Amino acid sequence: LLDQTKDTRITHLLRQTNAFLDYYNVAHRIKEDIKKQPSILVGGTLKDYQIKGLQWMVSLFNNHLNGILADEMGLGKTIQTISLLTYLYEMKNIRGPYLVIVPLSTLSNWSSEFAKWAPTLRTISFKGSPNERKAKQAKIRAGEFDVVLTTFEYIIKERALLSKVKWVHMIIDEGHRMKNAQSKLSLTLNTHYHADYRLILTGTPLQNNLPELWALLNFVLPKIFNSVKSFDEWFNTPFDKIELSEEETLLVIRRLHKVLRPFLLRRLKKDVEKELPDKVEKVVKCKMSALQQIMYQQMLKYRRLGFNNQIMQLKKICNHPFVFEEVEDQINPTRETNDDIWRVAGKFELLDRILPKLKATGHRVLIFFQMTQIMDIMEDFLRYINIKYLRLDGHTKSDERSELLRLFNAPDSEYLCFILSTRAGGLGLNLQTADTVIIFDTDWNPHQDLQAQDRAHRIGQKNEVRILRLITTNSVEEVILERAYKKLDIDGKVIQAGKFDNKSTSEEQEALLRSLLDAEEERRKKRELKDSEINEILARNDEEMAVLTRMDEDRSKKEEKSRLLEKKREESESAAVYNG
Amino acid sequence: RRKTRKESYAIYVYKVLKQVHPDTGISSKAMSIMNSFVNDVFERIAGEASRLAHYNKRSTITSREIQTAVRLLLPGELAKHAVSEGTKAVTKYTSAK
Amino acid sequence: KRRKTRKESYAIYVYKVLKQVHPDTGISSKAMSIMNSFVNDVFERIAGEASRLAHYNKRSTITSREIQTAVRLLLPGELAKHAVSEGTKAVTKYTSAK
Amino acid sequence: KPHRYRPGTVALREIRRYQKSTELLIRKLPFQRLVREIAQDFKTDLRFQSSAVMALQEASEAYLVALFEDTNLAAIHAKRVTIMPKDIQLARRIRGERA
Amino acid sequence: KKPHRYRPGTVALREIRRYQKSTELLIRKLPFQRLVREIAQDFKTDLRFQSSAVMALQEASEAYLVALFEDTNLAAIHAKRVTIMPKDIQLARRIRGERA
Amino acid sequence: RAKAKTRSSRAGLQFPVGRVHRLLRKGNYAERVGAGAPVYLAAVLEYLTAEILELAGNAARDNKKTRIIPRHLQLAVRNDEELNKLLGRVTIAQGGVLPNIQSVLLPKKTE
Amino acid sequence: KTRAKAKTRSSRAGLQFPVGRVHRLLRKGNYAERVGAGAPVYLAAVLEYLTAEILELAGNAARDNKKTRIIPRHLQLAVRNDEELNKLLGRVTIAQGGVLPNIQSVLLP
Amino acid sequence: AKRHRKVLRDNIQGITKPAIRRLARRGGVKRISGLIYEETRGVLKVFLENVIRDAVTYTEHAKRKTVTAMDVVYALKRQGRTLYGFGG
Amino acid sequence: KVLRDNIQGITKPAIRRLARRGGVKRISGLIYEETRGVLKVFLENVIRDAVTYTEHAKRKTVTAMDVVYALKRQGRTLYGFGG
DNA sequence: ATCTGCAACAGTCCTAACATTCACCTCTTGTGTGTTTGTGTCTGTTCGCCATCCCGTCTCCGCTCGTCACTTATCCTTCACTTTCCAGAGGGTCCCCCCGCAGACCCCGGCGACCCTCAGGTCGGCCGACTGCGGCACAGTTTTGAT
DNA sequence: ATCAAAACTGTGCCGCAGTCGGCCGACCTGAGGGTCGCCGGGGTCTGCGGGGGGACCCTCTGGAAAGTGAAGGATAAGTGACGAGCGGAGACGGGATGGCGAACAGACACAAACACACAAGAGGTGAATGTTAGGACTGTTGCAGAT
Ligand SMILES: Nc1ncnc2c1ncn2[C@@H]1O[C@H](COP(=O)(O)OP(=O)(O)O)[C@@H](O)[C@H]1O
Repeated sequence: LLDQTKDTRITHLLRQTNAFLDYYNVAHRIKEDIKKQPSILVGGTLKDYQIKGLQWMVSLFNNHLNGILADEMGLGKTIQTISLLTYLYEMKNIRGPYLVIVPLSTLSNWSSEFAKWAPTLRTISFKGSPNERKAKQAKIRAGEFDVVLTTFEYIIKERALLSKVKWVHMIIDEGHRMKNAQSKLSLTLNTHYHADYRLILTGTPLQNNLPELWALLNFVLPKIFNSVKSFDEWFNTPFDKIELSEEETLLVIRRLHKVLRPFLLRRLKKDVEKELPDKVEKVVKCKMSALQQIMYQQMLKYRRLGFNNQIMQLKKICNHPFVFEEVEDQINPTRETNDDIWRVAGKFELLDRILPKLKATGHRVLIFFQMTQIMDIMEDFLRYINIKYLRLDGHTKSDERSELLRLFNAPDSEYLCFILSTRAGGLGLNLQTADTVIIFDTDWNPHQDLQAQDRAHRIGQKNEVRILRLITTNSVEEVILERAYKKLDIDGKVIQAGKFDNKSTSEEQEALLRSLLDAEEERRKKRELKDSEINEILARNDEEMAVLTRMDEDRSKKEEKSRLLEKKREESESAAVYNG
Repeated sequence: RRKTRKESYAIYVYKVLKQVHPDTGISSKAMSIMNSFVNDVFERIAGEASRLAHYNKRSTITSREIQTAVRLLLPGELAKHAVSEGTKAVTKYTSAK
Repeated sequence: KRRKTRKESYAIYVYKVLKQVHPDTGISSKAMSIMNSFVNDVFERIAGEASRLAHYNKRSTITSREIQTAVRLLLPGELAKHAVSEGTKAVTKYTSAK
Repeated sequence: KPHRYRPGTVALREIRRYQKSTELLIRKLPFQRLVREIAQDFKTDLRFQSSAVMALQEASEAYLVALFEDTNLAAIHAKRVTIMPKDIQLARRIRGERA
Repeated sequence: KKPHRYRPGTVALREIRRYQKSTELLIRKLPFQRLVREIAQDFKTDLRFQSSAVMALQEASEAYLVALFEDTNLAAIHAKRVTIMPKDIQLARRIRGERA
Repeated sequence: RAKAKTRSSRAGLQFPVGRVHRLLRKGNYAERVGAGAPVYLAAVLEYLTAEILELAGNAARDNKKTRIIPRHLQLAVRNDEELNKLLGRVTIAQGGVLPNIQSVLLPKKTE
Repeated sequence: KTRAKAKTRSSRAGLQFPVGRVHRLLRKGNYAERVGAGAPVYLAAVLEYLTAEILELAGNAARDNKKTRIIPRHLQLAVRNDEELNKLLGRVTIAQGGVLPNIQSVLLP
Repeated sequence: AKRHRKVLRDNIQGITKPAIRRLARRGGVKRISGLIYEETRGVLKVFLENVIRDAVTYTEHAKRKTVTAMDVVYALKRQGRTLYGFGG
Repeated sequence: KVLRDNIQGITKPAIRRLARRGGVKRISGLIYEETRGVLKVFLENVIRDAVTYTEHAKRKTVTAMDVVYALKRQGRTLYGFGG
């Protein structure tokens, strides 16, 4: 019950930023609110929740604290930030200088939204070519600047520029790169000479980590270093199923909620705009194939039980074998593509079942990958079958990335499926027209969730997003799946924290946290391959049932080489017995 | 008076010669060449074994140090068959009595 | 609290002889590492030559005279002349003056 | 009108600036990829330290510098200026690294 | 008649054949011994010499000079010649590392 | 059991006579390490370090710096001739070469 | 009884080189502090291999020269014609040894 | 197709043409042929093979997987080419 | 005769016989004097090291093992004159 | 052959990696004191070998004359490397996300030094006597160089 | 295409040098046992390298083109190599004074290993704390090249 103790500590060390220049008793010690939006916020108006967040951030400036906006994707973060800046211009009259840091994939949109919502403010961009930047350097040493856009790399590359300026208020963006404490940008921001205030701005809280340490317990508020650098482990030790996690450390969870009420703010998309219809998170499961079978453990039995850190190598055989391409020549030395040689991975039989029949229904399909050699092999097959697709990677140099949205989003675009990488794009796909997502392998993070789901969950789609997820029988990819998903449902606590991080009907963290504990109790209650079943759970309605059964009746008069190649026979037991 | 003994590898060189060619004789000058050759390769291999001893912070020359010194000093095919003869001799020495 | 295990180099002695021969000169760290390897290299050469002479005379003791002969075999010319002079001076000073 | 040097002067100013400086002249990441390739030709599991890759880079760059000096001596001695493969083969035979 | 004066070069080739067939020493023993006793007289006065020591020096220095003339012939074929010259010996001792 | 001068301070040296004695004594260079052996060898090592640092300090002054770098040791070692003969196999790291171009490659006076 | 003192260490491994003499040299040569047990056996096997290889190659070369006795000329031809032995003994000159019959190709007309 | 590592540039070619040319300019060379580049890549390949073979022999003796600074310095010390700086 | 012709006792045809063993087909006129200088420097080095060992052992006879140890530390090993 | 060109070489804040010095914390570790062998030291005797002579011998260096095929210097042609320029792209940083591995400390049994006797393997000088080899003659084959 | 020197074979037989019982001398490996130091080992804390990928910023390489200086071949005068002959001279195998220093044989001291306690020199670490080298701005001119 260290809540009163840390509130006495914030009662002590609140006036650090004041003099130098209950948990409500720091964030609600002053009561001054302005609800009407400022004057020069031209080009539209706010919603109600944007006004409420504006009110909270004015309260943050009045409380002289370093706050965090952490609301959801598609809720106007940039416009709330520029509303804060034009309030601090107009009413607070300090009128500068305002550092902002955004990613390079967003700075065009940020400088564009400066033109709509605040034309009177003086804004400076930063880009390549120091030949261009030398004039802006001499301009910004002169003092005529309020809003200074920049990006991550120009912080360290303009260390001298930012050293020779005394700021007032910075507001940075994209917190999931700030999520590392010993990062180079985080170390330069520690040795930055922080002026007064800073705000992270993330659509995503804690993801594949311990709780919200990196920023919200060390970086953003500098008292929380000297208070909770030791109790990080003591309040992360909840995570041993009934007595620890549910009986006694429910109070530890509630103390985390109580200490993460005043500093944060989080609103939900279904609660205000709700323009997204739905999401249908379905999963299936594949099985092993020829080299992936019981033969594969002999490969580990004579390499290890040899390629280093085999967990990276074990994922290659469950995505698709002969990415090595040394054993491809042991099956197909002529390197000519044909049936049941590409199709010797178990997910790929499911592909040439499902993909021609969603082609029979006409859904626009986002196909995700890690490990871009799998993307190359999928390219080779998807030219072997000749059905239309497009590719995006990390090598597209952003020009064809910005261009390719029109090539995919033509109103009669006969490109239906669409290859992607999960990491790729950097929240810059900005797509809405596709309506089915299938996924080969799963990341270590739920940022695959809160990005690649949101590539169709954003504004502009009215279909029913049917998500599928692939996994084989008894692979290591299963323990990636269960490990990441169920031991990183810790973000469920923060997505429940948001609903009282908002206007806070105070029954939330008891009653609807128990409704969250419905999920926390059917975690392991859910513990302990069909054509018609998968064909139903891909479909939507009865005229898709009609065309799938019509495909069934068309291949009923026909029979449908076999379904999956096996360990042919002696080549598999001769493959990896001569290597090592 | 009785002269102090000069000890060398003469009869051992001559014995290997009578294994590999039963009719050939060796000279005296060539016997001294083979003697100095054996002293030379012994000084090389035991010097390298002692360098491996002092590098690995260890105080005991073992068969592993003699094998690593052989792999370093002798090249190529000679290194391979020398390690072969060594493993054969040490396993026959430990095994049989 | 791990107490990084001591590796004992000749760094402070190179620095002290440097502050004798040039009273106001500093030494870069990689140059200190080079002089460290130089002192270990010359020490291993001279000790190895005294080892070979201890074997060759059928004796079992490294003395001042075996180090003197190792100096005269490894060091060329003027360096060997002055190093033999320095050594004989230092040993007669060490033996005579206590 | 264009101020083009007569051929040779760029070579002489390059010779002076690279004898005056002391950096490493081969790019670190392709040299490291070469070293890890050649180590993969022996024992397929290995690992390096950054000081070991820089050790091999110091050794190979100083070796090639000494070899190119002796190649330039052989190519001067053949009444030429252009060094050639027979000059490299002569330096590495008279030195005795090949035969 | 005409006395058979050989074409110049063929006598050099037959000497190359007979001195790569034979194996004796080529510097005569007493002149080489007086040389060695001079160069030892540079350092110490009353020295003495086993015949094994003098013949050890003779085997060593003749092997050194035969190796030097092999590498000198490599350099003087490299300069598109046959005749060896003093620049060839100085070049061979410069590449090998004995001079500079 | 009075006060104890170190053996280096007795011998009038700077290099650690006891450390050179134990390095000889544990390196297995002979059975018996003498008494004059570490004193004589530490004097030789002090002389060689004195000569290197003397010449490197002169070249450090001549490039107008007050700090001795590997380039400075490379120039000192390869510009003393007896050190060129002794250290003739050694590669010094970050060394560089002596700046020295042949006279055939230099241009003519006629143009 | 006095137990049957026999079976020298060269007899057990099937070596001809004196393993006791190699072990005495490894001890009193001050190489390391304490010589092992498999060490002189391994080392005498290596030296027996090298002497067997060289006397094999010289006895091939005495047959070629029609002479039933190995001479230093024969050891020179054997060592310097085997490539790996040349690269092993490349620093080493052999007394009364001669050189190889090797004329440069561009000298002969 | 385009999936192969056969359609990719091999790794000895990363010792680039101006890098060899710069090494030769430090060496004193005024004018270089066009075949020096290939010959020097062969020479560098053989030299690194010898040094890395001796360093991996040291490493596999010491029962470890990590080639270190001292292992390469010891391989260079018995190569002949002694190196200073990177270890005692 | 009078220590004039010591190195001159390395005769012109003996230098020619060494050069014929080396493979040389045709010889200049200053090869002779340069080879005399080369031989003298090499023997100065070897006899300096052999006299250093002989002084060290407190004896007055430069023997074959002293020459072999001098040549061995020179870098040129000598087989056949002592174990 | 003056003029334009241009790139290396100096002044001068500026910031920051990086020596540099307390400082004091261990904390190793070199030093003082005391037996204990034992390895070197001086003497002291002999004999194996090295220097020093002659000494005939004889073949090999040294000079000298002829002669010519090689070195070297012009001169021309040909082409291959150099320098500049524009564009793109891979090195250089950073970041992700997890694992695994070397290094650094603790008990504990495996083994190699340690004496101590024992016998037989190796060595060395003669002695036997044995065949491999040269050393100055004495015939038949195969390269060289002019008609 | 035929004569001419000459070097490799073939023969004889002789000087010496390996070689082989041998015989016997002597010293030094073998083993069977006592005992303790070393190293493998199985376990925790800690920091860095691996392995698939992303994002972004630039200097550095790369392809190509115009040009011109070096490489190289063809010729031709120059001459310093080689080859043969022949008259002395120093090297060489033989043999013997003569003396000297190198190699063994013995007693005995100092000198060095070993063990023991300690405190004082030496190694890590922040930590200011400078502070002195790189990173550019102005500015000057020393060396190379188009008219
Ligand atoms: N009050 C508003 N009125 C009109 N458009 C808005 C408003 N708030 C947000 N938007 C839209 O949201 C987009 C940017 O939202 P953003 O700040 O990126 O929020 P998120 O990060 O949650 O997507 C803009 O294109 C803008 O058109």
